[PDB]
Amino acid sequence: ATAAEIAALPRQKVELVDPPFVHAHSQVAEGGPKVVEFTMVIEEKKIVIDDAGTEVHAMAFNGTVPGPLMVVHQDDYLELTLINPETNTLMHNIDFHAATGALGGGGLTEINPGEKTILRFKATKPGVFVYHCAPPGMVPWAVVSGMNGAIMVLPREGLHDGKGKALTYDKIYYVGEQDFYVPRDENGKYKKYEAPGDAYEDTVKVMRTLTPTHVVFNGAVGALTGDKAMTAAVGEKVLIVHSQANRDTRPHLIGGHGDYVWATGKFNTPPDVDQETWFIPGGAAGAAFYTFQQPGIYAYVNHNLIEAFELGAAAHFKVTGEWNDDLMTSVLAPSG
Amino acid sequence: ATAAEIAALPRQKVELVDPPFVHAHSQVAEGGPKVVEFTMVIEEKKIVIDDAGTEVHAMAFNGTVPGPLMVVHQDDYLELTLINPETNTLMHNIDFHAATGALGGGGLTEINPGEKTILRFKATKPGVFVYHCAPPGMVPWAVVSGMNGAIMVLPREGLHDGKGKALTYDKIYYVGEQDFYVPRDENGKYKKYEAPGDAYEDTVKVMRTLTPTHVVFNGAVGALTGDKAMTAAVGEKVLIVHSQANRDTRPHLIGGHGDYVWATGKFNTPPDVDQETWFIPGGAAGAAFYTFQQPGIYAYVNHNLIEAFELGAAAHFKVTGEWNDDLMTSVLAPSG
Amino acid sequence: ATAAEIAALPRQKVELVDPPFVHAHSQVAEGGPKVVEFTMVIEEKKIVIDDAGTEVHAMAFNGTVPGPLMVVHQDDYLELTLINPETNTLMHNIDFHAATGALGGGGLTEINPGEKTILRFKATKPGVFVYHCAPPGMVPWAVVSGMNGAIMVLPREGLHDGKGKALTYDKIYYVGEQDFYVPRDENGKYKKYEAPGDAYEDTVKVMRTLTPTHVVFNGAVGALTGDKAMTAAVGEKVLIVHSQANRDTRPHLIGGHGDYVWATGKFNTPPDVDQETWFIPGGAAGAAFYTFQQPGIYAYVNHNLIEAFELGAAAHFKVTGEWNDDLMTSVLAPSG
Ligand SMILES: [Cl-]
Ligand SMILES: [Cl-]
Ligand SMILES: [Cl-]
Ligand SMILES: [Cu+2]
Ligand SMILES: [Cu+2]
Ligand SMILES: [Cu+2]
Ligand SMILES: [Cu+2]
Ligand SMILES: [Cu+2]
Ligand SMILES: [Cu+2]
Repeated sequence: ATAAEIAALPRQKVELVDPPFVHAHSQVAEGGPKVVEFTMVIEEKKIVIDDAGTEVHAMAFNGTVPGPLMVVHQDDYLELTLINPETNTLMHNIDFHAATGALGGGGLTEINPGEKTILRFKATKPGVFVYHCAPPGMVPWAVVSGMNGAIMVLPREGLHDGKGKALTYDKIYYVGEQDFYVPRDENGKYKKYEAPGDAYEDTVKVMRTLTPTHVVFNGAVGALTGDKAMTAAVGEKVLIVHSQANRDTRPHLIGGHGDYVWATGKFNTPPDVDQETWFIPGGAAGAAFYTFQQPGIYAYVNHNLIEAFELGAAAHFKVTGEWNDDLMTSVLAPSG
Repeated sequence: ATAAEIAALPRQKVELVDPPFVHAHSQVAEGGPKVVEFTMVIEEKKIVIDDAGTEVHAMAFNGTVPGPLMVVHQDDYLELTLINPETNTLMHNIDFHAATGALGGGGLTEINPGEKTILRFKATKPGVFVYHCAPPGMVPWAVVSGMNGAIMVLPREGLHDGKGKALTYDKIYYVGEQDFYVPRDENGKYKKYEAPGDAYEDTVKVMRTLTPTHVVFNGAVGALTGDKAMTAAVGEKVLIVHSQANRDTRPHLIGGHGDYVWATGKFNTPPDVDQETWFIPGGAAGAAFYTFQQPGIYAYVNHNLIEAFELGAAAHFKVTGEWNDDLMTSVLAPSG
Repeated sequence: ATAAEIAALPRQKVELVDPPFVHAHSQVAEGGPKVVEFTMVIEEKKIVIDDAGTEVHAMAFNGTVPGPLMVVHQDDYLELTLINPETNTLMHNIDFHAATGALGGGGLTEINPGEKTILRFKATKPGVFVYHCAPPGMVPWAVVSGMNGAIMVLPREGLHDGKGKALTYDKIYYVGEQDFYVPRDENGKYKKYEAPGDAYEDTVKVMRTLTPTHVVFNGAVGALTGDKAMTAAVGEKVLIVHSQANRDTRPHLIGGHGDYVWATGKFNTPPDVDQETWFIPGGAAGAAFYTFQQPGIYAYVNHNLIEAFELGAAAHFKVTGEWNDDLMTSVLAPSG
């Protein structure tokens, strides 16, 4: 399309919401291509990641880890207004894995504190994709400080299974998984710092061990549990988008499955089916579609169980509805 | 199906056999849906995992690491009587990744020493699936102490390739891969403990490094070698089921291939073909089908070669038959 | 085929070229099945792998890390003359994952210094496959010392997408990724050794941590960046063959995608499409086809960003051509 043709397309301003929730959108595109507008303000802030009060100096898109999920449809244009407040101390930018050219946009969006930029790219490929800050010379540090999220580029006709039958979800959640590398002192205690740059050297040494001290969802151990457990009901169809910008993960819904899983996160690649545990390589997003059939509490984890239960990679789903004895029943309850 | 309909179904009691062998079964289902009955007694026991004599306090289903492979067909019911003898010291349960609800059955099977329980679930999805103990609060420790295995839910019409052609194996083996985390003393020598509880803290510290000290098949370095090597003949079709309940693995048959590999372990997901090395993420089972074409000794390994040859993840196949010089021939033997 | 028919096939000698470049070949097979002859001399040599003068005693097929890409077509035979000069100190051999029997050829090619051997095998399965040295008892050390490469067995009719449409590349590159494990003294300085054998004990200790000190492309940090960046032009179709003989990797083209990716490296397995980041397990090769659409400098990395930017797994592509503002444009450049 020409510059004139793009200029004539309708524009739609979207208001982002904090993960794991996802902003309002329509699965099947309502109309022709549009320029979908988003704005995100970058916030460098301290976040507490465990119950021991361990801190991380987060580099957060929109003030959250992960950054919010942006939803558009194939061949719409995504126009991001990115803002770096004068209150921040570092230059930041953004690389959309969904975009084509200039390092995903990173090369055209480098803004110092007190600056902003507007980047527009055509969402030519359908799927879920990671986005993350990538300042030259400081790439992994930015990413493992939490500056990453994902976007979903839906097919204009919504999702479909491998045979073309439509797959329509009732709810959608976005789980951003983060590997953190927190320095420790000689007594095995996590260190705290008064400035982001103060922890750089120490953090890089831990990063080089390729062994995270924490692996969490939505920025902290137990974040998506209790007041933040995700919800659903028996019979409801749920899409779970999961991203990991720097390290591999293997999601698993304990007590359920991934009925259809686009493990590579790309919708033109047929989804795997009846999955117990799927795999998403570091640097990517994936999506699983599941219809709940049993009520109760479910855990959703990275299935290296040490990472899930020792390091923090576990979330919960509270599901309502009637129990199905045909699917599962306790013939004899635990007894002598 | 109603309670009445299920109660009317025929029942078949199956006797389990120790891995890598698999109990007798039919690839194509004989008759309509059945309630297939299995019984397993849990044994907390000391096992030796290497030639030096390293000991692990194993938590073992049916007394073996991995637990035995249970085989049923899609839409049969798997009814497990699980027994935790009073001689044990910990509470145990079972999570079948093939099951739907109550954390895979984990929430309905918590039995203390001196108790038993009978769980029944409908095997609604075809494929190989991991099962493992998961006591709230000590999940990874239970699993990396060996309390995991797998089941196979065969399609009622047996296996087929991705295009509808029948794939009938002549024999099947179940390779359970286990990552162990054994504490060491200041000399770098593995420690031994009186009771399993004594090793908990030291073991959790090793687990947190995400670096196992041993990665083995059938519970110990070299377990599937020598007089315990697997066997086949030129022309024989073999299905190799492989599971890893906690950590990724990348199986490879040295000297062969994976002709058809359901890398995700799910039979409704078309298998990859002509594989050199496949990948099974932690928390899943996979299966590879191969027709041997050359005689001789083969090694079957996790292809991170350090894990295979330094940590223990290597098995052997002894294969009888005639050498095929068309497929391979030494034109010039090693010479000056 | 009869013995006479095999003997009657044409024999063709091919001159190899050093990675990342690939020797002359045709995508669609020219003529019928042939015995393609290659010769490689093994070189044990000290190489510097980083900007701090760190050394490794490389075990190098044809003198390079990785060894060169050999290209044949399905049902051709690959006949390799392998030479181990008397000036080397170790026994070497070769295991072609593309081959069937005798541990991929390793059991028939064990040559001591001063010996040579000629192995012939029929390339029955299409795809890119790893090859590597595998001396019994020292397999991982040989592989992680750089003695590995890959071959490509093209379908006789060239490559095709999942719908059968032809995929013809304009350029092809081979990126071999190597995990190195270099010993350090108590001060953290990498150690140097007089002879290869001298480093064995110390190196295996580093290998058991499963944590590489360096992860590089083409044998050294920065080998494929700067003036050694790979090249392309907007509109050009490029095939990127990538291998990792011992450890997992997750390739990503920063600013681009993998339009068609045979992630398992096998051409009879349909390629994934529109990939952001693909996954190649240790012990395998994969291939990605992409048509460049934007000019500029691109980075191609292992997307565990710590491995890419701290450990060395980052390459560059320098692409010429006209910028496409439809695909991407800076609506508002970075400004106050
Ligand atoms: Cl940053
Ligand atoms: Cl246990
Ligand atoms: Cl070697
Ligand atoms: Cu940033
Ligand atoms: Cu990236
Ligand atoms: Cu248990
Ligand atoms: Cu599990
Ligand atoms: Cu060698
Ligand atoms: Cu190999």
